[PDB]
Amino acid sequence: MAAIRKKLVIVGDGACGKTCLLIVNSKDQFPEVYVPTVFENYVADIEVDGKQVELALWDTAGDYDRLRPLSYPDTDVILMCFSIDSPDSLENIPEKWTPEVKHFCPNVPIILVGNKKDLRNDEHTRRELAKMKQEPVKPEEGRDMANRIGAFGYMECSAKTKDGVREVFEMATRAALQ
Ligand SMILES: Nc1nc2c(ncn2[C@@H]2O[C@H](COP(=O)(O)OP(=O)(O)O)[C@@H](O)[C@H]2O)c(=O)[nH]1
Ligand SMILES: [Mg+2]
Repeated sequence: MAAIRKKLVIVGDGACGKTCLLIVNSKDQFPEVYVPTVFENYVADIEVDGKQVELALWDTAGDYDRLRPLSYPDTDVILMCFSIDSPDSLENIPEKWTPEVKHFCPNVPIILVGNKKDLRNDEHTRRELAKMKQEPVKPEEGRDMANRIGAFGYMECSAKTKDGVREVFEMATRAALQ
């Protein structure tokens, strides 16, 4: 056994699924009834490529705007997260969110998460994004937006479906052990 202890702060706009990522990964079941603003005070255990890490998993909001700065220190990994149904949200990833880390977090890893993977091959999205014609975010459009900013790694995922969720945390593990 070991005891590697690593902070992870999840940053981003509203409606990416921050807290549905933070919860679901904990409990392994989507909050279908009610979800808070923020869900904090959580540790994941991840036994990955040999090493066992205690990956502490924090969060942020905006509703608590003046709390983003209080949560940045000691970060061993940032989860900057966007939502594929709000490509307007990848538009903030370069203005704000990256402009904030390199103030409250000089260096520090970033792993780009692209949530709401489900609202991509949907009707009501292709019917609404496409009503402002905004074709839901494609993979290589993100993947390479993550290269620009610095993301040692790229991820997308769903928390309704739960496919990816562990890798969005496991890839971070390695990211805090790199
Ligand atoms: N379709 C879909 N909706 C999601 C998913 N994850 C979260 N949501 C929606 O996002 C809502 C709230 O987003 P939340 O997790 O609070 O975002 P935050 O403000 O960024 O922390 C949930 O109540 C769901 O309606 C997902 O994987 N797929
Ligand atoms: Mg929430």
